[PDB]
Amino acid sequence: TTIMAVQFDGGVVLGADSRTTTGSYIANRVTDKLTPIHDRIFCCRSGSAADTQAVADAVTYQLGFHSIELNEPPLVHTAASLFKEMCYRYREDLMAGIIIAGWDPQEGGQVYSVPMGGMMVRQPFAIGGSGSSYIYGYVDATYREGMTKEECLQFTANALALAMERDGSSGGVIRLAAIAEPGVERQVLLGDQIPKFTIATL
Amino acid sequence: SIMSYNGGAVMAMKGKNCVAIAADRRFGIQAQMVTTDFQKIFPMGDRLYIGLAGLATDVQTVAQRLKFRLNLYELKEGRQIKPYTLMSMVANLLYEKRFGPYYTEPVIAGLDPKTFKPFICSLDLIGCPMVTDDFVVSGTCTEQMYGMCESLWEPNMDPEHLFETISQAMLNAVDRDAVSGMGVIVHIIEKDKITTRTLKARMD
Amino acid sequence: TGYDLSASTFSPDGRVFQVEYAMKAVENSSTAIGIRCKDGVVFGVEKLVLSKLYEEGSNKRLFNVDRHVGMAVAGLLADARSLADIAREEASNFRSNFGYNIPLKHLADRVAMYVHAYTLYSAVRPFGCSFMLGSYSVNDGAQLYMIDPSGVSYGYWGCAIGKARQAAKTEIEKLQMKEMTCRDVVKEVAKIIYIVHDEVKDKAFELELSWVGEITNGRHEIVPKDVREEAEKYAKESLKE
Amino acid sequence: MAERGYSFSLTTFSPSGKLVQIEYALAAVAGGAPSVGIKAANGVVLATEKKQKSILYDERSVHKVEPITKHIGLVYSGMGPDYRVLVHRARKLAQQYYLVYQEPIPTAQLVQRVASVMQEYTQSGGVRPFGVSLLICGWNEGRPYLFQSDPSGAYFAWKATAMGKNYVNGKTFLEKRYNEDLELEDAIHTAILTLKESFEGQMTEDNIEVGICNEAGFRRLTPTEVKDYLAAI
Amino acid sequence: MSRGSSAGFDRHITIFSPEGRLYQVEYAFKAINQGGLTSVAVRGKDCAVIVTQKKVPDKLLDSSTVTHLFKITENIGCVMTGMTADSRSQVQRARYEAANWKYKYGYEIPVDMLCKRIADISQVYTQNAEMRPLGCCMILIGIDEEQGPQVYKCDPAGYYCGFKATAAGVKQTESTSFLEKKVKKKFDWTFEQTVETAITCLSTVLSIDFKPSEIEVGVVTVENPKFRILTEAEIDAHLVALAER
Amino acid sequence: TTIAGVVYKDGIVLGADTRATEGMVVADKNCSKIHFISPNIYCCGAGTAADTDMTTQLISSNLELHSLSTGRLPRVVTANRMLKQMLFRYQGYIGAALVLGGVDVTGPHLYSIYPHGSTDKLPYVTMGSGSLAAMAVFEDKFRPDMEEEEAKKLVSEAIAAGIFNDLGSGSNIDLCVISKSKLDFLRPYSVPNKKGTRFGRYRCEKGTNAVLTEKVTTLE
Amino acid sequence: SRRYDSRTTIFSPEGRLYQVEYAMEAIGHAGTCLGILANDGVLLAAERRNIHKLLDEVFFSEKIYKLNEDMACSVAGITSDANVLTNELRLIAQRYLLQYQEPIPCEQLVTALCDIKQAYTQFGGKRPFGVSLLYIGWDKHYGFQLYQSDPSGNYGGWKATCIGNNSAAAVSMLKQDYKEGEMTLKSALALAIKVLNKTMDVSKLSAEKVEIATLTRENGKTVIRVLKQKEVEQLIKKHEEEEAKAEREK
Amino acid sequence: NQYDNDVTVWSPQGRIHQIEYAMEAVKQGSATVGLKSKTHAVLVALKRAQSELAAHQKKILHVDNHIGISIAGLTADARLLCNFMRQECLDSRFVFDRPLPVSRLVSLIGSKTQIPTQRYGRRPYGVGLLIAGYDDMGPHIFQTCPSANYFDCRAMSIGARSQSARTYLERHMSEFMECNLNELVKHGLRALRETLPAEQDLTTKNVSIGIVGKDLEFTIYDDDDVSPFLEGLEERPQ
Repeated sequence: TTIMAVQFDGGVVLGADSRTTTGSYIANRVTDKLTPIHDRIFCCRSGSAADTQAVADAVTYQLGFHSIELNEPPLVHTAASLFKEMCYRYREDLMAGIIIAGWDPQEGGQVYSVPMGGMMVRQPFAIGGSGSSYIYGYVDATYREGMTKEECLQFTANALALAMERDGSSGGVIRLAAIAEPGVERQVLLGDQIPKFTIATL
Repeated sequence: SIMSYNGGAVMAMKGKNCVAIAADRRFGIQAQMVTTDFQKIFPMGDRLYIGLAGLATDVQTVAQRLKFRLNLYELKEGRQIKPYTLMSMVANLLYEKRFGPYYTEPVIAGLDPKTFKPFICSLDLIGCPMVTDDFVVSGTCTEQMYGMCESLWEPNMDPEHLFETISQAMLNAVDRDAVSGMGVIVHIIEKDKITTRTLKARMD
Repeated sequence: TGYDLSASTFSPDGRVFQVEYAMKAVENSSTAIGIRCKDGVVFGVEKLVLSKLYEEGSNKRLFNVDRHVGMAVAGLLADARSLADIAREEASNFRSNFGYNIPLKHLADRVAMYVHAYTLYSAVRPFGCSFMLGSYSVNDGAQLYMIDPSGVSYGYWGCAIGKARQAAKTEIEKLQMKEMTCRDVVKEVAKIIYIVHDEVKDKAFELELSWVGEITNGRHEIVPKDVREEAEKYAKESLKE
Repeated sequence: MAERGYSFSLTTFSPSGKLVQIEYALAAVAGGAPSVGIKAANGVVLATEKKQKSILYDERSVHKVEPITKHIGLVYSGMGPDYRVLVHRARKLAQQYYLVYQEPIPTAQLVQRVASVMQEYTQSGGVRPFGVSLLICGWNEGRPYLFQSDPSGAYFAWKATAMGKNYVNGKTFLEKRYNEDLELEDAIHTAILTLKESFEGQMTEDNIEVGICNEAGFRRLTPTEVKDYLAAI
Repeated sequence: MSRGSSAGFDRHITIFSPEGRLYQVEYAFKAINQGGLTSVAVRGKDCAVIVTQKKVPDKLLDSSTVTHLFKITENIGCVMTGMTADSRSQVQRARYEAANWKYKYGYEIPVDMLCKRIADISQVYTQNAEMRPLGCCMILIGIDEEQGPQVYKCDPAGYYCGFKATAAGVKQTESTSFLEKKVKKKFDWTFEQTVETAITCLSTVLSIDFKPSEIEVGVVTVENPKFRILTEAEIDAHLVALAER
Repeated sequence: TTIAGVVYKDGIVLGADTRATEGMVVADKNCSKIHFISPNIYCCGAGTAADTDMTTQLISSNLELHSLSTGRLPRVVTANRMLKQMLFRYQGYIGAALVLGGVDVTGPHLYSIYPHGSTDKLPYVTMGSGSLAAMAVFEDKFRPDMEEEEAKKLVSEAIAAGIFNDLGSGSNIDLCVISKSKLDFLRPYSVPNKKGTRFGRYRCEKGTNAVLTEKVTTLE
Repeated sequence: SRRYDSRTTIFSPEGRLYQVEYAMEAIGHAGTCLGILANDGVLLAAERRNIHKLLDEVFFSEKIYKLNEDMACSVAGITSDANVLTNELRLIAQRYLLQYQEPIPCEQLVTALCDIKQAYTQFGGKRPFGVSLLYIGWDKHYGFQLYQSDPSGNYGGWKATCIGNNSAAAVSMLKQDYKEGEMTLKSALALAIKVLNKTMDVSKLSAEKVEIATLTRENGKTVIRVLKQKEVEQLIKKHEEEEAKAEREK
Repeated sequence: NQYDNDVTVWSPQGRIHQIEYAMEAVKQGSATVGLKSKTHAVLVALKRAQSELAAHQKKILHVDNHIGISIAGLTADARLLCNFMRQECLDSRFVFDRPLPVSRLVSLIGSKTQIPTQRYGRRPYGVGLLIAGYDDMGPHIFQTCPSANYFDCRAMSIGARSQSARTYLERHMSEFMECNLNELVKHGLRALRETLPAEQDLTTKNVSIGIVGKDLEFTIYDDDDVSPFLEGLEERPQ
């Protein structure tokens, strides 16, 4: 699993691979690891599939009730706080690393990382999963401030492609989501749409 | 390991219009025999029987609790239980202890009331029922019983042929098991009568 | 006969008389007023001095429910203190759960639901107090809410609760609070409190003033002593002609 | 707020030895809409009147005849919300029976369990007895059943009976018209005639609700079939 | 068994009278009218409209907070009649029930199911003697995929039903008679016709010409199933269209 | 055990083998591994058989109650949510893994549910010890929007591969075809395996067994 | 809360429990249940108060309930409370059988149900059960037995007793006519028929208005059976023949 | 009437009669006086004896090293409240290793005593307390009521015939602030003596004195430690 969220001026760009494994067997090669928590809030799930699914369902339920009560669009910080509270209260029982990314009228695009253990930090960009280790240097050397939405999409696609090439638990297709004020735009990169890097030979 | 603590073997077979249930009689602790007339088959009706193999204490506990529930059911419903309903009741009773399981594998043989259609079934220790059409076996010598039954069973057997088949299968299966034997008791359930026989078996 | 002994019993007319009796108890208390302006909310309480032996500031009817929320109460003071504790717990729990300051409307709704929970059973008694909630934030602006013993919560521009609230409402209606600032609203509140107080009926009172707004940077606090003295002087000189 | 309830019984014996709360619940039932049940040779028909006080109501939204299982149906007389509560409890009891025994509950067992619930509400603390009588039909072992459960928790097996307003006149009419070996269609005709005996106004395919139980199971009769039966009557 | 007969505590707690009635429930029904307001709900062929009168006696009251229209979900809206605090508690309960239904079953609650749940809760209040029933009436508004617009009303007695048109409040009898007359003369009702029917029903039962700030209108349509509250401009346009003819 | 399912152009086809083993011995040669949930929803089971039976029965009962209350046809998403929440709150102690398929107002849906409480919504799924052979068949031959007969043939081929390449699978092939207009519970659908015909006869005759005591009770 | 409490478990100024006496009045308003103990068995003879031409045929018996393989009971009073008490009795019998693997003696079962009744009459604030019960059975200790229990929780053993409507007249008749140690089941049935005939004076005796159940021992087994309509008709015919013979001989 | 038997029943006048009856219970007790200077807080209690052969009832209790109370009303209620306050102070010293502020303790007392006044079957605490404490804010005199209301007082008197003591405290409040310990105790003793009839005089048997200050822990002077404070008191002015 490799997940990635990057913040640009108007919003955020989310990305994930689609491989779910039971050992070395790929049980689901078209998995959708980008979960919409609200209209403009998504989450990236890594770790135990059951734990992440249950936590995402519970946070969706709580955030929907909270937004209905307040008659106001929810904050990305509020969704991150709910995820953090649930993941910290049950840190011994859950195995869930979450990335919460979304757009706010009051705060704009926001990326929050909630790793295993239950800490919460806002970042310009976040990467998670077993395949994120292989792309730390790439995102460190490639990220720059002021990137547009298209540049953020290309950056996320490149990093995900490299991680999928190197990581055995990552692969399949690249699912991208761009969230801004107008709405959420989703796309799937597959086949030759995935960025290609030539293998060095001889 | 826990199921082999006391030994035992229960077998049920289907005839044309009859059922047969058989069990060994040995009661023992590990490799020591205590008694040779332990009851493993319990009547659950006029033409309904249950055989229990496994821990002897769990055999007795399950038989008594099943008799409790069956007596309450028959007092309330005002009728005799059907063998499928009894199988469901045993499954519920065993699954209530899913995390504290009884170490018994019940075997149910009987004729459906008002129809007299033969019914046989077996359940695991947590209550998974398995309704077959030929035979069901349970106990420490299930492989020998399976071989004997698969070799000898025939469809639409008369009660005499059914008796001979189940007797030969049980005798030759418990002759090859260390912790089973010390006699065999066979019940043949017909529409009009029930025949109980003890077989001349080895006592070693 | 006997239809007015329990909050779990309706009258033939369709009334819950225990709640009305609690509201009557509220109507016997001294008057506290609150005015919302374009940049904050100002609270003023006519705190009666029942005995000269009491310390100044004793039995204060202004509370800090949260860093940004103030509370002005009227009625039974023990019930008001319990409701202030409930509001404080609600705000603390909201910050613990959702990670940010509770909106004043949401807090008012929660406390109003808690109050309404005491108007349904014979096992409990309706609260004998009514109170106002004031707050200010950059995103939400100035907000002012009032909760009555029945559990009804409404937003207000200017609210008065207590013995003389109709005269206080008449005095407040003469104010163009939508364009005023907290500095002038403090003096206006002091003048209204001095106007509605009954010198013949009540021997003496203290003027308790508090505000929340941009001048306090979104914090609810007691109005500073200088501004309080200026407002009291202005109120006294306005009473004189 | 306090979630505790009253721990003392609201139904108590009188100096004459009568539970007057049960009698008042029976009066509430007797003030309800007429309901008729007829056990035929090959099935049971449950019939009732549902005339809304206005044409603004949606006749197709609330059903007085309700299925409990695939083979058991319900109809009531008295207070509608109480009937809803009892329908929910009866469905839950039938599903529990199926979970335990893996066979559909017999009509008698479900009637006994519902009557036990009604007795519990007649004796427990801080509650009033239900203000409904239930007409329960079912098909078990190739045989139809018709039962009536009263607010007190007592149940009776009936060939034909009536509840609600003018239920004594309906009972006399059923005594005059009922006979054994009756076919299901004749039973439906007799039930509709029993409803007509006390019906005020014009009876259409929406003013009444009919449910039938037979070997195929229990089902509500659609308004088109009710219209056909009314035209045939 | 005689009319108006009383025995024991049947006037004080929810126990049966000799006639078989529950007087506390009727008293809660009167508590509904104690509020003094009236609301009207009308169902169209592709829409559903709720209109209630908005009374703000004093200018010191922030008018944006005096609302009797609430949204339970994105697609379900309600209008409350009766006691305000009871209405708010019932609205909170309905919101919780809808959210829990979505969490547990994976799809949005139907309007009929929500009305049934609220009616069940109010019935529980009618059967137990330790608590007061709520003196409020709830009318639910929503769009069903199979059946279309839905209008459901539940009362303190535990009774609920679907309606082509319904009313609640002080003048609910006159409004129901007017809606009976309108529905009997059946003709095609578009969204505009349904809104005008509800508005004119309220105006004729209150016998007052309406201003855009004196009423409150919420609608759901098949094209836009989301529940929305009309602004003063749209209400003014509807009122002008009504007044020209 | 080999259980498989596909989504075809108009519904769901479920498949299973009918062999149940206890260790390395075949206990049942005709075992029904496709479980009724609702008239439009069925389920294939793997794992602890008693856990699967009880979980499917409980969810079927709850769905029946839900459909009785609502008066509508049950949704596959409701069954999936109920199953996954119940499995998750037991933290995998209920070792039931399920292939859930059905057709509702939204169309045909297929789910795979795991004992810890994680679900996947896929156009084709496999489960059991023979799941990899059936998955190979699917990945080799599956195409979207197949016809009913083509889907039945594909599921039968997958189950046959599981039967003939896994020691835990065998016997017959059972198919459940679900569409918005009909439901087809084909048991058995194929019989690729049969007992060999006898080459001789065994000795089993009357009087062969010696009897010590005999008691006969006449039932009136 | 205090205002609405009825105080069902408090003493009266004369030391009486009013709710218990009112439940006993309810018993007195119920149908007649009769029990006679003979040498070779014991019988129950209840009056069918549920009579109507539109009523369906009863499954086993309207008022006689089998408690276990060796006992049966008859109830007078509130029917649903009787259902609760019979379910509890069956539960107690099954619990004893589970614990000891022997059928419960009759007096122990009666004592358990009476303990439940007394617990309801002492605490809880609930109304008492308005049921009186007649118990018949056989056990290895005392053979055939007949017991009667009250809503107060008081029980006692009897040779012949009656509860329900016109129970005092039936008790007087049994006192006059019961012969201790000489009763057979046939003479007991004749006495039961004559007592039911005299007590049910408003309605002439017929097999459709009475239910009769007997308890006998048949080769080490207890047989609890309900008399068929023809058998009760023959009993009534014999009673009428004897009455006509007495009329002629007087 | 019908409104004076339950604490959960409002009256048509907006009053709860059970609370007023508990206030009467407080008014039934013997008079005690609390007063404070800039550096000390003093409680002087007029003890009462059931008989000539009975010891005078305790009226001043130890709560903590910086807090003491004087009681008036139901003695068992007073002991319950004192135990609650002692537990609260011990918890404060255990968790924060600092003395609990007096105002926060009084707030806790009010919160605890408000609950029984709103629940069916409970009754108000029929005791009124005068609390003397010293903390970072200096000396404090507090008065609690069965109505769960509490007051911050410069001086206060509760119990029977406390109106005369309150009048004397009103007269001499202007000079209470600058008095030293002996002068403050003499002022309190004169205020307490104002509650006594002419034929009765303050003696070492019926006077209890509790003092807390900046450098002085809370101490109770009962029988022979009272004589230095009694010495110097002039005769009753009549």
